[PDB]
Amino acid sequence: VVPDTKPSGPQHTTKPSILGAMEIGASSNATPESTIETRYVYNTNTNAEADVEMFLGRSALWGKVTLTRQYAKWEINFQEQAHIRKKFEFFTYLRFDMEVTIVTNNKGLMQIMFVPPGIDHPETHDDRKWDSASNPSVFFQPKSGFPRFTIPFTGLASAYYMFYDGYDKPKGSDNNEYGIAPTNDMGLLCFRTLDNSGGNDVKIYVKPKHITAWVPRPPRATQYTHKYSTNYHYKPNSSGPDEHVLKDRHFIKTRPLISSA
Amino acid sequence: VVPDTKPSGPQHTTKPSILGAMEIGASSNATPESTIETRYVYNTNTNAEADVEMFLGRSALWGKVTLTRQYAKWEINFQEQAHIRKKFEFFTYLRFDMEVTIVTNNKGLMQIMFVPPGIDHPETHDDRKWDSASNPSVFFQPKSGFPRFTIPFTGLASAYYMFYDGYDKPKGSDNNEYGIAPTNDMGLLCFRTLDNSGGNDVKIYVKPKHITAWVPRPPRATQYTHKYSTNYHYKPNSSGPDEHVLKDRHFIKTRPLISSA
Amino acid sequence: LHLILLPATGNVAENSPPGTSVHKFSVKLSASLSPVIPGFPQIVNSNPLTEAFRVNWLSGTYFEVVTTGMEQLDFETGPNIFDLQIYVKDEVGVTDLQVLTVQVTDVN
Amino acid sequence: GEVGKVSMYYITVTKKTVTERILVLPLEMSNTLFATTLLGEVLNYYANWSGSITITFMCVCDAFSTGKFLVAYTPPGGKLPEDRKQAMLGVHIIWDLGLQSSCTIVVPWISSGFYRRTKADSFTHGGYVSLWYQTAFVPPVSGGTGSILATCSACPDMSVRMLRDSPMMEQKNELQ
Amino acid sequence: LKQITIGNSTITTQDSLHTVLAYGEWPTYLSDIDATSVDKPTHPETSADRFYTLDSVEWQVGSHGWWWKLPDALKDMGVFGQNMYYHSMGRSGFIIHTQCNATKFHSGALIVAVIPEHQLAYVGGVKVNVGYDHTHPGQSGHQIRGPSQSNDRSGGKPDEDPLFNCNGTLLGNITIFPHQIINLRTNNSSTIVVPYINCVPMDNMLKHNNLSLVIIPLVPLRPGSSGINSVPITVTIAPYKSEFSGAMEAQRQ
Amino acid sequence: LKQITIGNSTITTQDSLHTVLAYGEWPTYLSDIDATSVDKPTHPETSADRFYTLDSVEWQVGSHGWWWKLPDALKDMGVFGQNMYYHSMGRSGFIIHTQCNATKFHSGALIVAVIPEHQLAYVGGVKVNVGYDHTHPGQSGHQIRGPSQSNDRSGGKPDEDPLFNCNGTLLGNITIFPHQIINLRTNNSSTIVVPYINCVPMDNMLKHNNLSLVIIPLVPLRPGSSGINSVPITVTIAPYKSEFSGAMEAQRQ
Amino acid sequence: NINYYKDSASSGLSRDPSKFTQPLV
Amino acid sequence: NINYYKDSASSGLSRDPSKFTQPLV
Repeated sequence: VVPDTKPSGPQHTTKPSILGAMEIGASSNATPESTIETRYVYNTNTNAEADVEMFLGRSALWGKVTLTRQYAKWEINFQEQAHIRKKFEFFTYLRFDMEVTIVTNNKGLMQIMFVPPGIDHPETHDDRKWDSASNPSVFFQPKSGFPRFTIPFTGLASAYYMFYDGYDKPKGSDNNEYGIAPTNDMGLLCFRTLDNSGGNDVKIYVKPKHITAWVPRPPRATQYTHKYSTNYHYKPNSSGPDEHVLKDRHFIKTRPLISSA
Repeated sequence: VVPDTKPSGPQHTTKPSILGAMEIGASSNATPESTIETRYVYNTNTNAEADVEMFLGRSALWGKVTLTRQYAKWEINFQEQAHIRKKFEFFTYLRFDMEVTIVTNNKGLMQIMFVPPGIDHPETHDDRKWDSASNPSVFFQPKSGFPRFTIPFTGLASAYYMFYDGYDKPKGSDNNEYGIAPTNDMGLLCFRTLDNSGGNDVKIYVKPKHITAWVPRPPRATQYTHKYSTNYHYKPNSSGPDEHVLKDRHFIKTRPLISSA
Repeated sequence: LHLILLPATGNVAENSPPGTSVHKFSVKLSASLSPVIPGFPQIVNSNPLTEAFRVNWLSGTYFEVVTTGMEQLDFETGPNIFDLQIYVKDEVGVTDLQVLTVQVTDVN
Repeated sequence: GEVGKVSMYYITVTKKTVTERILVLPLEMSNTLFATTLLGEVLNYYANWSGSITITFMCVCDAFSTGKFLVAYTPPGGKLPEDRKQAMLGVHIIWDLGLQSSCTIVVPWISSGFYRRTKADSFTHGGYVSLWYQTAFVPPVSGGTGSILATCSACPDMSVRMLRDSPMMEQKNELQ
Repeated sequence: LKQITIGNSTITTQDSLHTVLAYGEWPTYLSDIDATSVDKPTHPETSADRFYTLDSVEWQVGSHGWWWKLPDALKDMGVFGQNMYYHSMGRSGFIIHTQCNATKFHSGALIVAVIPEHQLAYVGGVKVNVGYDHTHPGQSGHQIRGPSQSNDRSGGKPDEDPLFNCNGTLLGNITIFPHQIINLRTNNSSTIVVPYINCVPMDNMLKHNNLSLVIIPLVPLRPGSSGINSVPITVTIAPYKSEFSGAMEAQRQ
Repeated sequence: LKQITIGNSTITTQDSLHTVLAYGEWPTYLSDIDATSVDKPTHPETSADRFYTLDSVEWQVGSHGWWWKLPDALKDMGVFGQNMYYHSMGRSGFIIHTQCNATKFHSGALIVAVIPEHQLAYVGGVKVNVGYDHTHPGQSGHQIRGPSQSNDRSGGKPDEDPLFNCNGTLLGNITIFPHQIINLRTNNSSTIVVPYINCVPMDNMLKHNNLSLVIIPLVPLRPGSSGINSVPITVTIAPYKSEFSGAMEAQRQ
Repeated sequence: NINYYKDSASSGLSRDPSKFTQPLV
Repeated sequence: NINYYKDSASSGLSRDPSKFTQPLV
C-alpha cells in the first residue's frame, strides 16, 4: 500500500526540505508534510494495478492475418500494433513468456503450425511441409473453443531487445541491419483451414507473463512509421509533388496563451 | 544439467590430453579445459529436450486416408511419412506404446474399428463385418471432439524391429520377404461415416510414449523410395526412354573450393 | 591463384588409349585477372614417378588431365595409383600446387 | 567432383615450400560439413545449440612421413584469417605427426549470447576453423602425399533446445 | 570539491555536484554465475581504466547538441581501443565526466544524459537502416544540426531533431535516464558513473554500442555583459572494470 | 610426448626432449622489493601470454643461420606488441619453441641458443655503431648470409659470420647459454623457458632487446635418399608473466 | 495454488524506487 | 500424480554415455 500521511505542525526550520537541486539529477523527496499542515490520514490505496506484471499482462492484440486460400502466415512480433508496441517501448530489455490466443471467425477445422526459427514453413495450404514430425502444431475447431498455448522465453540472451543500438555484420559489410531485427526471431505461425466453412479473419492475442522489465525509457511520443525501425518522420503523400514533405505526428497540443490556461 | 566449466591455468604437462587415437574407435574426452585457459562458468543448460522420450514423443502425422464411399482403411505403420520414419530409423529397436489421434475434417458421425491382426476387416461401409462383438471400435462426432486412444505395445518380441536383416521363410522358398514387413503388424483402422455431412480427409497422428530406444544408427541420409524397403535409388522417369537412370537424392551440398568456405 | 576442384581423385581404365581423360579442373585468377603463363599449369611430380598424364587446355580457363599414352597402364601389374601435383602459375607470379590422385580401374 | 564418392572424406596434403591454408570449416551446424555428421544431424533438429565442439584430425600416410599443422579457430566476429600470422592469434593448437596420428582441437564456447542459432546467420555466427601448414609435410619421397581426415563431436557441456524439423530430410514423392 | 582518480589520471573539480551513479550500481566484473564463454577474460586495469578526454566541442548560440556513442568513442583511445579491436567480446563500465565553465555573467543549461541502446531514427521517409558510418562516428562525436526539411536523406543519415531525442521520444522525459544538468549559474561540471548495462554478459565492442552520451543545450547560452559568445565543452570518459575475452586478429581492415 | 598450454593456445609435440629452463628460474612477476617505478603495472595475462608463431624459414644446404631479437620480434604480434608500443617500460619472460622435422632419411643438427644481450659486431672496418634498422628486424628474423669479404659495409650492417656468433666469441662455446640441439636423428623440436634476464626491473621494450634467439645449422642438412633438399623451421615464441608500466602514447610515428 | 500442467512456464500471472529518483553516490 | 484411467499404458510421458564414445575393454 501507499504510506499514510503524517501530521505536521507549524515548522520554523533552518534546513529547507523544499529548496532542492534539479541539476544533481535526483528527484525531490518533498511530501506534503514539508510544505503545509497535514493531518494523519489512514491511506490504503495500492499501486497494484501499476506493477509491470499487471500493467503489461493483459493479452493485447499483436497481429491480424487473412486466410487467402485457406492459408495465412504471421511472423511473431509486437511491432505492428502501435498501442502495445508503445507499452513495450517503455522499457529497454524485457523477459517474458507469452501466451498466444487465436480469435478466428472461421468455421471448420483449422491448424496452426508454430515454425521454430531456421526451417522452411509451408508456403501454401495442402503443402507437403504441413505433415511435420517435430514442428509443434495446434488443431482446433473454432466453434467451441479458442486455441491457446504458451511459448516460453526463447531469447538467445537474458532478455528481449526492445531497442538495439547495433548492427549484426562488421563495418565494411553491405546489408547491415540496424535495430533489433536480427537480434531475435520468435518463429512464425502458419494458419490453414481444412474445411471451407467460415471467414478469413484471424486475430492473435498475446499475453506477456512472468515479465521482468529492465531499463525504463521515455515513452514513445510520436506515431510510428515502420516496424523494427523507430523512425517517426511520416512521409504522407508519396504520389503527389510533395513526397519530400515529412509530417511529424506528435501529440503535443498547443494552448493560445500561457498564464491563461 | 550439463557440467560446469572448471578453471585451468597454464599447464606444461607430459601427458597430452589432446593427442588421442581415432583408430581405437573411442571418442576423445577433451574438454576445453585441456586446450585453453578456462574460467569457472556456472553452466545450467539441460539436454532435457533431447532425451528419447521428449525427442520422439511429439505426436507426428503417420498416415492420411480419404473416405471414398463413407469408407477408408489404413494399416498402422510409420513407413509412409519420411520425416517421422527418419526419426525412428535413428534407432534399431524401439519399444513404445502409441497414442492415436484422428484429425478429421468430416462432419457427422464416424466410426473407427481397430482390427487386430489375422481377421477380415470390413471391405466397405454398411458391411456386415462392422457389427463386431470384440473388435474394439471408437465412435465420435468430429465436431466437438478429437478421438484418441492408446494402443499398448503389441510386439511379439521385446521391441519393434526398425531394421530386420532377415527373411521369414527358409532358403528354397519363393516369396521370401526381406525387411521388417513380416516381423510385425499392428492391425489396421477402418474408418466409415454414418452420416453424409463433411469432407473425406482423415489424418492419423500417433504419439510414441514410454519409449525405450535400443541401438543407435546413422540417421537416414537419402530420400526414401518405398516403404518397408530401405531402397534409396529413385527411378524418376518410368515412362521416358531413361527409366534405367536412377537418381540418388542425397542432402550433401558441394562447395566451390575447400580452404575458402 | 586457386586451383579449382583439384584436391581430387581420378579414374583411368587399364587398357586406356592415349588421350583419354582423367579429370577436369579449372583455376581462379586471384581477382586481379592476371592470366596464366602459357605453358602452365603443368605436372611437377608424380607420386611413384610417371609420365602419360599431360594437362591439356580445354576452351577457356578450364584445363584437363589427359593420359598421353607414352606409358601403359597395366593394373594387373604395378603401379596402380598415382598422385600428380599440378603447378598453375600466373604472370605476376603466385604459384599454387594441388594434388590429383589417379586410380587405375581393373578392366576384366 | 567428390560428393557421392568415398574420396570426399579426405584431402591430400604435400610438401610445400611456403605455408598455405589447407582447409576451412565454418562453424555452422547448418553447413553441409557438419549438417551431415552425427553431431550436425542431431543438432539440426534443434533451433539453438550452446557448447563446445571437438574436432579430431587424423593423417593417413606412411610411417616415415612427418609434419606439423596449425589448427586455428577464429572466434566469432573475426574475419577468415587468410594468413597464418593472422590465424595463429585465435584459439589454435599445433600438432606433431609421429607414433600417433590423431589430434583434437576443442573449439571452445566463445559467444555473446547464451545460445547460438543452428541455421547460421550473421548475428550468432560461429567463426571458422582453418588448418595451416605449421612447418611442412615431409614425406619420405619427393612427391609423397598424405591424406587428412577429420571427425567432429560434442563436449559434455554441449546442449540444445527448441526441437524443430530437420532441413536434412525431404519428402517430395509419396511412399508406395 | 571533488577528486576522482583512476589509474594514471586524476580529475579535479571545484563547483561540482553529487556524482550520479546510474541505477545505483557500481561497475563490477563478470561473476562466474553470470558468464557464458569459457575463455579467461583479460583485465588491463590500469592502461584501459583511465580518463580519455575526447575532443572539445563549441557551445554557441544555436548549437542543438552532440551525441557520442560508447564504447565507439574510445575505439582509438590507447590500449582500450587496442583491446576493443583485438578481442571478440568485451564489457566495461564507464565514468563519464562533462566539463563546461563560462562565468558569472553567462547563462544557460545542458541536459547531460546517458541513454542505453539509443537506437537512432532515420533522417526521414522510406524505411532505411541508418548507416554504419554515422552511428559510429568515433571520438569526434556528432553535432546534431537541428531539425529541418533540408537535411540530407542519403546513406541512412540519423535523425537530427534534438527535441525528439533523435529517436522519436520527447526530450524532457530524457530525465528517466541517468542524467545531470550543467547550469552555468550553479555548477560547471557533471560526473556520471554507468555500469555495464546490457542483457548479455559480453558482446562485440564494435558492432554494438551499449551507451550513448547525449548533451543537449536545454537553454541557450547568453553572453551577458561579456564579449564571449561561445564556451568549449569537454567530455572526459574513463572505462572502469573493463574486461575483454576471445582474443583474435585485429578487427580493422 | 609433451603439451604446453598458455592462454588461448596449445603446443603439442611427440618426439620431444626435456624442456630447458634457462638458469633454473621460471618467469615471475616483479616483486615489490625489486621494483623501482611507482605506477601500477598492467597484467594482460591471457591476450599477451600466448604462442605467437613467427614466420617459417627455409633450412637449405648452405644456410648459415638466423637470429631473432626479442622482444623486438613480437612488436607487431597482437596485444603484446600493442602494449610494447603503448607503455614506457615492460618486462616479460618467454617460452621459445622451435620446430623442425624432416624424416628418417634426413640428417643434420641445429644449435638453438638464447643469448642475453647479444651485442652484435659491426660488419667490419671502421668504428661504427650497427644500424637501428638492422638489430631490430622485427618478426621476419635475419638470415645470417655467412662470412665473406664482399658483404655490404654501409649503414652499420651487423656481422654475418656465424662461427664467431656474429659478436666475436667462438661458436661451440655458445652452449654456456640456455640452449638445445635439434638433431633430426633423435628429436624434431626444442623448447626453452627464459625468465626476464636484465640488471634492471623494467626497461623500454623498443630501445633494448634483452634476449636474442639464434639458430645455427651446426651440421648441414643431407637429403639422403629423398628428393627433399630443404625443410622449414618455425619459431613459436610465447611471452609469459609479462607486465608493462608507465602508459603513454604509442611510440610509433 | 495448483499448477495443472506440471510446468513453470504454464503458470498464471506472477507477482525500491531509489534506483531512479536518487542515483547518487 | 494421478492416473485417471487406472492403467499403466494410459499414463503420459515418462522420464551414462560411455556405452558409446568409449566401448573399450
